[PDB]
Amino acid sequence: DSCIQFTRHASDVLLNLNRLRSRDILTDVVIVVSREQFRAHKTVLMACSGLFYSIFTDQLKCNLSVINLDPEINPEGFCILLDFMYTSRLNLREGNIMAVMATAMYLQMEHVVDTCRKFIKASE
Amino acid sequence: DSCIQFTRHASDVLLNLNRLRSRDILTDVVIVVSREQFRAHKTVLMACSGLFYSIFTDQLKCNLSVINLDPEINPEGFCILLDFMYTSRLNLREGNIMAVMATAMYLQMEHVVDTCRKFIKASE
Amino acid sequence: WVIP
Amino acid sequence: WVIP
Ligand SMILES: N#Cc1c(Cl)ncnc1Nc1ccc2c(c1)CC(=O)N2
Ligand SMILES: N#Cc1c(Cl)ncnc1Nc1ccc2c(c1)CC(=O)N2
Ligand SMILES: [Cl-]
Ligand SMILES: [Cl-]
Ligand SMILES: [Cl-]
Ligand SMILES: [Cl-]
Repeated sequence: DSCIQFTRHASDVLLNLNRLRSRDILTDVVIVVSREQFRAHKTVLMACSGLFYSIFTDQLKCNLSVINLDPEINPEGFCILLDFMYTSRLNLREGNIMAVMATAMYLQMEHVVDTCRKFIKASE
Repeated sequence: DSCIQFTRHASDVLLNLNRLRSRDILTDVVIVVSREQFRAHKTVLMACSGLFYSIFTDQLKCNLSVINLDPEINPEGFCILLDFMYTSRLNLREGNIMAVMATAMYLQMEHVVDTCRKFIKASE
Repeated sequence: WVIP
Repeated sequence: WVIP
C-alpha cells in the first residue's frame, strides 16, 4: 500500500494500556500465583505469551475471570514479566534471573528466555 | 531502574492485537457508523482516541456493547482510522483526506489531525 | 510520520 | 535487547 506510519504509535498504545492496568480500568482477569494476585487485560496477556494465547483461545477458559498458575511459579518472577508485557522493560538482575527464566519458559515468552540464557552463559 | 528493553515488543504486541481483531477474538464492542459496523477491543480504542477514552471510562458507557457514532461520521474514514489504531499505518489519500481529518478530529486523535493539516496545506 |  |  501507500500508507504513512506514525513511528511512536505502538509505544504510545502500550503506555496507555499500562496506565489502564495501573488504574484497574477494564481489566478482565486476575492471575493467581500462589498467595499473590495480579489484575490484567486478557488481550495483552495473549499478545505477549504463548501460554495465555492458548488459554484464552480455549472455548471454556476464555470465559474465566480467574486463572491459577502452577504452584512452582514465583510471584516476583511473574510480576517482572507482567511489567515487561506492559512496558517492553525487563528488570533482569542476578537475584531474579533464574526465577524470570523459569517463568518466561512456562509463559512461553521466547525473547525473554533468549536474553536470560545469554546473561547466564556470560556469568559462567 | 537498571532494566533492559526489547525494541520490537510494542510493535509485536500491536501486531497480535490486530490478529485478534481480524479473527474476532475477545472483541467486546461494536462501533456503529451509519449502515456499517466495526468490531474492536475497548482497551485499544481508549489507548488511541480521546473520545473512546472518555466513553469507556464513563461509569455507564463502559458497560455498553454497542456505541453509535454521530451520523456525520464517514464509515470509510472510521475504517481507515480503526486500521491505523491497530497497525500505526494510515492510508491517507487525496480522495479520503477530508473524511479522515474530520473523523480524527471527532475521535480526538491529535497526531492524525496534525498530518492531515500538513498534507492539506502542502496542496494549497 | 515516515514512509514505512 | 538494548539499554533504554
Ligand atoms: N494474541 C495473540 C497471538 C496471535 Cl493472534 N498470533 C500469534 N501469537 C500470539 N501470541 C503469542 C503466541 C506465542 C508467543 C507469544 C505470543 C510470544 C512468544 O514468545 N510466543
Ligand atoms: N486508554 C487511555 C488513555 C490514558 Cl489511560 N491516559 C491518557 N490517554 C489515554 N488515551 C487517549 C486520550 C487522549 C488522546 C489519545 C488517547 C490520543 C489523542 O490524540 N488524544
Ligand atoms: Cl472464574
Ligand atoms: Cl518475549
Ligand atoms: Cl449495549
Ligand atoms: Cl493519533
